[PDB]
Amino acid sequence: KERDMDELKKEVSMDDHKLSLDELHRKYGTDLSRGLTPARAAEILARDGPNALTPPPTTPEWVKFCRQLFGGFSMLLWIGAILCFLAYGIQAATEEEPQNDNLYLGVVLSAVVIITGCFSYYQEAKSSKIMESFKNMVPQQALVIRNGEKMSINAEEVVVGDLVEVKGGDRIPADLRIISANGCKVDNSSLTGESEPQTRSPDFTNENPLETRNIAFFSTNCVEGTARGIVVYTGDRTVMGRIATLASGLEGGQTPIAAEIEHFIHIITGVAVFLGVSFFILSLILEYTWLEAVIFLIGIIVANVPEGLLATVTVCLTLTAKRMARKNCLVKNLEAVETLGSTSTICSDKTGTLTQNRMTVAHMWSDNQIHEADTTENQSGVSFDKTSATWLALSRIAGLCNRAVFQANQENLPILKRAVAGDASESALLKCIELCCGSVKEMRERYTKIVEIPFNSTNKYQLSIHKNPNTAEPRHLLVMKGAPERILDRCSSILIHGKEQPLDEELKDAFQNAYLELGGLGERVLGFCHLFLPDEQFPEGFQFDTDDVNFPLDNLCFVGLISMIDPPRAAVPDAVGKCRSAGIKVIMVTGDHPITAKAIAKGVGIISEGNETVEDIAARLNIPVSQVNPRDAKACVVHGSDLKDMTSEQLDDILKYHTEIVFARTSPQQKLIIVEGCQRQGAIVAVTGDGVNDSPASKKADIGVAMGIAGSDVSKQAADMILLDDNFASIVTGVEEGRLIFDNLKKSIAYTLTSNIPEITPFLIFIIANIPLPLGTVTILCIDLGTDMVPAISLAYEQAESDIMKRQPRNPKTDKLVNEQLISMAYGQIGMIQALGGFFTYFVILAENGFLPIHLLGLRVNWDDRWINDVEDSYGQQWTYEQRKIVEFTCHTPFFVTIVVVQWADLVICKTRRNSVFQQGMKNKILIFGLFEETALAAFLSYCPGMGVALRMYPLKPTWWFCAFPYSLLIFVYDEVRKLIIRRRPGGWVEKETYY
Amino acid sequence: DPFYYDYETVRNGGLIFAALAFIVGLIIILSK
Amino acid sequence: KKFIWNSEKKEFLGRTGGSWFKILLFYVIFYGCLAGIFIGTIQVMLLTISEFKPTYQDRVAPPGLTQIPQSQKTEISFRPNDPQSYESYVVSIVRFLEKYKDLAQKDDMIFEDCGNVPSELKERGEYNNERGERKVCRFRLEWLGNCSGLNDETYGYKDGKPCVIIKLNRVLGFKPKPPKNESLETYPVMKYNPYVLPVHCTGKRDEDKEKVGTMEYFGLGGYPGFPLQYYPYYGKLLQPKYLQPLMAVQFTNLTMDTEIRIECKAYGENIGYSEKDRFQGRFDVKIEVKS
Ligand SMILES: C[C@@H]1O[C@@H](O[C@H]2C[C@@H](O)[C@]3(CO)[C@H]4[C@H](O)C[C@]5(C)[C@@H](C6=CC(=O)OC6)CC[C@]5(O)[C@@H]4CC[C@]3(O)C2)[C@H](O)[C@H](OC(=O)c2c3ccccc3cc3ccccc23)[C@H]1O
Ligand SMILES: *[C@@H]1O[C@H](CO)[C@@H](O[C@@H]2O[C@H](CO)[C@@H](O)[C@H](O)[C@H]2NC(C)=O)[C@H](O)[C@H]1NC(C)=O
Ligand SMILES: *[C@@H]1O[C@H](CO)[C@@H](O[C@@H]2O[C@H](CO)[C@@H](O)[C@H](O)[C@H]2NC(C)=O)[C@H](O)[C@H]1NC(C)=O
Ligand SMILES: CC(C)CCC[C@@H](C)[C@H]1CC[C@H]2[C@@H]3CC=C4C[C@@H](O)CC[C@]4(C)[C@H]3CC[C@]12C
Ligand SMILES: CC(C)CCC[C@@H](C)[C@H]1CC[C@H]2[C@@H]3CC=C4C[C@@H](O)CC[C@]4(C)[C@H]3CC[C@]12C
Ligand SMILES: CC(C)CCC[C@@H](C)[C@H]1CC[C@H]2[C@@H]3CC=C4C[C@@H](O)CC[C@]4(C)[C@H]3CC[C@]12C
Ligand SMILES: *[C@@H]1O[C@H](CO)[C@@H](O)[C@H](O)[C@H]1NC(C)=O
Ligand SMILES: [Mg+2]
Ligand SMILES: [Mg+2]
Ligand code: NA
Repeated sequence: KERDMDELKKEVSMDDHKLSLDELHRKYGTDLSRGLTPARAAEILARDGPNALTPPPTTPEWVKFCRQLFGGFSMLLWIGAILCFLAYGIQAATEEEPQNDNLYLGVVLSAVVIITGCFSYYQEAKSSKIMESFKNMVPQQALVIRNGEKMSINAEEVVVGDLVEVKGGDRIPADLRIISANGCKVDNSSLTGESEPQTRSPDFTNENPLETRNIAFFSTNCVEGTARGIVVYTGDRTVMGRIATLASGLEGGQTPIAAEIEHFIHIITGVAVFLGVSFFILSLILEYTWLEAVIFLIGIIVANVPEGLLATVTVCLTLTAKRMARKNCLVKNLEAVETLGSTSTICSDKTGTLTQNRMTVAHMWSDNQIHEADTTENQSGVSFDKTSATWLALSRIAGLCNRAVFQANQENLPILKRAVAGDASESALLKCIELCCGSVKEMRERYTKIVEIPFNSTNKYQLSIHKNPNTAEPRHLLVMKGAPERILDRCSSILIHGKEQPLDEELKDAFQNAYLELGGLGERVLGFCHLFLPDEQFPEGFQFDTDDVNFPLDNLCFVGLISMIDPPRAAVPDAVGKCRSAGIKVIMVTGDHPITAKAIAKGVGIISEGNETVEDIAARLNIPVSQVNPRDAKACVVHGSDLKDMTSEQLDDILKYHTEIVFARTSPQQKLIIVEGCQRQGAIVAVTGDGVNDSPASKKADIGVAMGIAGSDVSKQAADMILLDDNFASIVTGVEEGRLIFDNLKKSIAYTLTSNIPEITPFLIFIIANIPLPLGTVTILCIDLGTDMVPAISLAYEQAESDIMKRQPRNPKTDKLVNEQLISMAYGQIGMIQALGGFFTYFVILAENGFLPIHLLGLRVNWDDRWINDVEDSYGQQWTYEQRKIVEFTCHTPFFVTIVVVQWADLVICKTRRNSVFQQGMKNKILIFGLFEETALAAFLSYCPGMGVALRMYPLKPTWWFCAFPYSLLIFVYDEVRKLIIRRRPGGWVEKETYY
Repeated sequence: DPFYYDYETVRNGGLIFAALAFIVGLIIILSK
Repeated sequence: KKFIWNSEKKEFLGRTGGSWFKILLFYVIFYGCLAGIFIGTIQVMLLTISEFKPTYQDRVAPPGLTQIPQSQKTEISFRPNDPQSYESYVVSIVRFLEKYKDLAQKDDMIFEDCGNVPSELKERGEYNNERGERKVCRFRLEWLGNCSGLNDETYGYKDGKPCVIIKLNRVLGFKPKPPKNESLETYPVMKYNPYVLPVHCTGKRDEDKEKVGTMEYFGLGGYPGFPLQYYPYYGKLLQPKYLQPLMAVQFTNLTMDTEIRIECKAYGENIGYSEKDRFQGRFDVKIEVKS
C-alpha cells in the first residue's frame, strides 16, 4: 500500500500556521514563555521519534556485487554459459569419449561475468567510497526553553510543541511556528530556493506555509536577528523531511546507454537464433540426427555471442568516467557517464546552481555613471575605474557606515569565500571594499566612530559620525546609507568628480532612471551619502549624543547608489550558450521570485536577448495581456501559483509552443511534475541542482547533477552525478564526452561484431560442405579474448571526426547505438571478407600438404574418425589420425593469424566512421600498441614451445603469414572508398545504408 | 631428405619477432 | 502494433519494394565480386602446387602401420562359432583384398612381375611427366600363406586363430631403409636384413606377452616385412592402381575368452615413432576370441 504513501507526498504541504497565539498554545498545550516541563519533552521524545530524518536505506555490499553480476549484457553471457553446459551434458551422456570444448566455453563465460562484475563493482564502490569522505555531519545543538529555563540540547532531543530560540548564525532545528521576532531574517535557500534572506515575522502573511513569515523551516539558517517559536513539525514529518523521504522513494528509470545495450542484445540474439534455427533445420534436412542437430543449434547460437564485448564496453565506460573524475566531475553510476551526451532538455536550478547563492555588490553609481563591479566567484573579470574622488568618498561611506566585520579564522581564506558576521548586504559591501579598495581594517579604525544610528523599522536609515584624519581639514565626517527613496528626501547637495552641486532635476531624474535600471534588473539598490560637519558649529570636543537633532538630516551630499544581487557563476553563461549550441533546450526551474528569475535567465542565456514574454508584448503595446496571442511570444514565465491549476495537456502545450521557458515560484513537488512533463515528450532530461528541493527532481530525471559543496546532502545522494568543484562548465564537458564515447562505442562494437563472421563460417561450411574443421574453439578464444581485446579497448581513445558540440542531440527513437547499418557492415560486408580470407589460408595449408581443396569435400566423415589411420589425400598418400589432426590444428593456428591480419585493416577502418584514415590519422598510440601487441601475441601463441600440446596451436611456415595480406588490403580499400563516397556524396545511398 | 622441416629456426624467428614487436609497441605507448 | 509488415505507404518485412530491390542488387554484385576474388586467389594457389608432388611432406615423416580389420577401437572381439559375429571383419578383409586378385592384375601394360624374392628398390626415373605412366609391381594373394584370399580356402580367417595383415602407409617418394646388420636386439628375425623392411609383433606387458603363445608371419617369399622392390611411390596421378606390399600375421596359440594387447612395431632407420600417435611406426590391437 506504498502507492498511497507516495501519492500523499507528491502533494504540496498543508498547515495550521494561521492561528492566534492562544489557539496555538491551546492546540499544543505549551507555555509561550516557559515551554514545557522536561517530563513532557521526554514523554514525546520516547513517543514519536527523535528530531532527525530516518537514515537512508542501507545498501549491503553483497547486494550491489550481485547487481554487477547481472544486468543485460552479463545476462546474455549467463544464458550463453547455461547453453554451453547444456550442450556439454547432452554430448556427455549421449556419445562416446565426449569432448570438453563446450565445458571449457561455459567456464569461460562464467569467468567473463565474474571478472566484469569484480571490476565494475570496484569502480562503483570506489565512487561511493570517495563519496563517504564528504559526509562531514557536525552535530548541532539547539537552544530550547523548557520549564522556564534556557538549555542547549542536541537537535535530536527536540520534540513537538516546545519553545525554541534561535540566534543569527544558528540553524533552525525543526519546523517552528514563530511567536516573537526581533528583526529576524532566515535563509530558505536550500529548501524553497529563495535567494535573498527572507525575514520571519510572528504575524501570518500568506496562505502558503512556505511563503509566510510565521514559519521557520528544517535545515534553514537564521541569518540575522533573534526569534522564538513553537515546534510544529519534527523528524521525518517536517517539510524537508517529506521532501527527502519522497526523494529516496522514487524511481530511477532506465538510462539511455542501458536501453541501447538492451536493443543491441535484441539484434545480437535475433540474428543468433535465426542462424541457429535455420541451420538446425538445415542439418536435420541433411543427415544429422536430433542429438547432433541440437548441438548444432546450441553451437550456432552460442557462437554468435560477443564474449569479449562486455569487458570492452565496460572499459570504454570506465575510461570516459576516468576523464570525468579527472575534472572533479564524479559519477556514482558508471553508465551515467554517457547520459549527458544524449540529453536534449536540461532543467536547471537558479539559486546555488545557475547562481553563486551569495549577495554580491553588482553595480555602483558615481558621476551619474553606472560602474559594473566584478562579480565572478574567483575574481577574473573587468575591474572598474578606481581613481576618481567620487569613488574615494563612496568607498569610505560603505567601508565605515556598515555593521559588518570579518571573524577570527578569516585570514588565509580569500576575500570572497571567507565568512563575514552580520547582514548579507553589509557582507557584500565589506567584501567589495576589501577587494577593490585595499583593506577595511585600517580604513575603519582610521575614522574613529563617535555616535551611530542603526537601521530603523520605518524609514530604514543607518548613519554614523566619525573623526577626520585628513591632513588638511579637521571637520567631522558624517555618513549615512539607506533606501534611495529615504535618502532622496534627505539630500540637497550632490558629489561630482570631487566638488558639490545642487539637486537639479537634470541630473536628479538621471539618478531616478539609474535607480529603476539597476532595480528593474532584479537587483537590490542602496543609496550612500555623506557630509562634512562644520567644526565651528560642532567642535572637536562636542559630543553628539544620540537623542536630538545633532546632525543635519537634509542638505547632505549624495555620492551614489550601490546595487547588489547573487551573481551567476563564472563559466555559467558560456556553458549555457554551449548547451544551446548543441541543441539542448535550457529550462530554468526555481522557486525564487519571478522578477529575479527572469533577469538571471536573460543574464545566463535561457532567455535570449530580444525574445519577449507574453507579458512583454502587452507592455510594449500598452494593451491588456489577455489580448496578445501566445504564439507571438517565444519565451514565457510560468508562475508557481498558476502552475498549481494546470493539467497535463496545458503543460505539454507550454513546452511545445514556447522555446525559452522559466518556471518561477515552483515547489519541489512541482519541480518533479515539470521533469515528468519534459519526459512525456520523450526527450532525455538532466536536472542540475543543489538544494533539497532538487532531490525529487534530480532523482526522477534521466540524470541528476548536484553541486559538490554548495549542494545539500539529500539532493547530492538522490542525484546521479556530482560536481566536486561546482564548475557548471563540467556539464558542457559531460555532454561532450557522452556523445564522444557514444560514437566510440559504436566503432568498438562494430569491431567486435565484425570478427563473428569468420568465427562462425568455418563451422557453418563444416556442416554443409563436410570439410575438416577450419577454425578451432580455443583459437576463437585467443581471438575474441586474446588479441582483439587491446585493439577494441584502443578504439575508445578515438577523437571527434567533426565538431560533436555542433550537431543536435541524438534522437532516441532514431539514432540507435547499434542500428541496422552496423549489422550490414560487420556481419554483411567486412566480416564476410575476413571469413573468405580465413578459408583461403585454410585451403592453402591443406592443398600444399597434399589435400587439394576439391578433394576436401565429404572428407570430414573419415577425417574426424579416430581409428582410420589410412586417409587418402589427393596424391594417394595415407595419413594417420594424429598426422592429419596435427595438420588440422596447425590449420587452426593460421586461421587465427589470418583473423589478426584482417583485423589490422578492420581496426583502421573502424577507427573512422566518415573521415578518411589520411584525414583522421594514426595518432592513436593505444591503437598502434594494439596492433603491435596483437601481432606479437598471435605470433607467440604459434611459436612458443609447448603450444601444440597445451592449446593445440602449432608453429606456422612463414608463407602462411602472407595468405591473409590481400584480404586485409582489400578490406581497407573498400571501406576507404566507402567513406570517400560518404564524404563527396552526403545524400543517401552510401550514407543511409552503410554509415552506422 | 624432404621429410624434414627446420621447425626450430622458424619457431625461434617467430619468438624473436613476437619479442621485438612487443617491446617496440611498449616504446610506442611510452612517448616520453 | 507489430504490423510493420506492410502499410499503405509500402514496406515489406521492414522496408519498401524499391528498397528491397536496391539492397538485393547490391548484395548480389558485392557477393559476386567476393566470389570472383576468392576464386581468383584460390586459382593462383592452385598454380603454386604441382600435379606430381605435394609441396610439403614433413607432416608424414614417420609412416604409419595400419591393418585390414579397421575395428572401431582396434579390438577384435567375435565368436569362433557365430558366423555373423565376425562378419564385419571378413567383409573388410575381402573388400581390401578385392583389388589384389589375379584377375584384377591382368594388364601387362601397367603391371610388372617383380619377382618371387625381395630385391632392391625400383626407381622409375624422375617424378616428372616426361615419362609415361609408370608400372606397378604385382603382388598376388598367394604371398600371404594361410591368410590368402579366395584362392583355395575362403577360410574367412576366423574358425579359431585369426589373421591380421599389416600395411605400410603409402608415401610418395619414400624410400624405406631397414636397420643395419648391426641390429640392436630386434627379436628373432630372418637374415634377409637388406631387401625387406622388418615388422615384428609382440605383447605389451608381462601379461599380454604370456597370453599370446605363437605367432606366424607371412610375406613375400616368407619374410616378415615389406620388399624394397615396391618402393618408392610416384603418386596416384602417375601410378594409379598401385599395390603397396602386404604382410600377414596369424596368432595361433591365443588364450580364448581373454582380451590381450598386441603391438606390431615396424623397425627401420626411416621409420619413426611417437608417444602421442600409437600408429606412427608401431601398431596396436586388442584381440579377444571369446567362445
Ligand atoms: C557431426 C559431429 O562432428 C564431430 O563433432 C563436432 C560437434 C561437437 O562434437 C564439437 C565438440 O564436441 C563442437 C561443439 O559442439 C561446438 C563448438 C564449440 C562450436 C563453437 C561454439 C563457440 O562458441 O565457438 C565455437 C563450433 C564447433 C565447436 O568448436 C566444436 C568442434 C569439435 C566438435 O567435436 C565438432 C564428431 O565427429 C561427432 O561424432 C562424435 O562425436 C562421435 C559419436 C557421436 C555419436 C555417437 C557415437 C559417436 C562415436 C564417436 C567415436 C569416435 C569419435 C567421435 C564419435 C559428429 O557427430
Ligand atoms: C597352413 O595351414 C595348414 C593346415 O591347413 C598347415 O598344414 C599343417 O602343417 C603341419 C606342420 O606345421 C603338419 O603337421 C600338418 O599335417 C599340416 N596339415 C595339413 C592339413 O596340411 C600349414 O603348416 C600352415 N602353414 C603355415 C605356414 O603355418
Ligand atoms: C599352446 O598353448 C597351450 C596353453 O594354452 C600350451 O599347452 C599347455 O602347457 C601347460 C604347461 O606349460 C599345461 O599346463 C597345459 O595343460 C597345456 N594346455 C594344453 C591345452 O595343452 C601349449 O604348449 C602351446 N603350444 C605351442 C605350440 O605353443
Ligand atoms: C585493388 C586495390 C589494392 C586498389 C589499391 C588502390 C589504393 C592502394 C590507392 C588508390 C588511391 C590512392 C590514394 C590517393 C590519395 C591519397 C591522399 C594523399 O595525401 C596520400 C596518398 C593517398 C592516401 C593514396 C594512397 C593509395 C591509394 C588509396
Ligand atoms: C592489381 C593487384 C594489386 C592484385 C594483387 C594480387 C596479389 C596481391 C595476390 C594474387 C595471388 C595471391 C597469392 C596466391 C598464392 C600465394 C602462396 C601462399 O603460400 C601464400 C599466399 C600467396 C602469396 C598469395 C598472396 C596475395 C597474391 C599475390
Ligand atoms: C602491412 C604491413 C605494414 C604489416 C607489417 C608487419 C608484417 C610485415 C609482419 C607482421 C607478422 C610478420 C611475420 C611474423 C612471423 C613470422 C615467422 C618468423 O619466424 C619469420 C617471419 C614471419 C613470416 C613474419 C613476416 C613479416 C610479417 C607478416
Ligand atoms: C649380417 O651378418 C651375418 C653374420 O653375423 C651374415 O651372415 C650376413 O650375411 C650379414 N648380412 C649383411 C647384409 O651384411
Ligand atoms: Mg538551490
Ligand atoms: Mg567471438
Ligand atoms: Na536517476
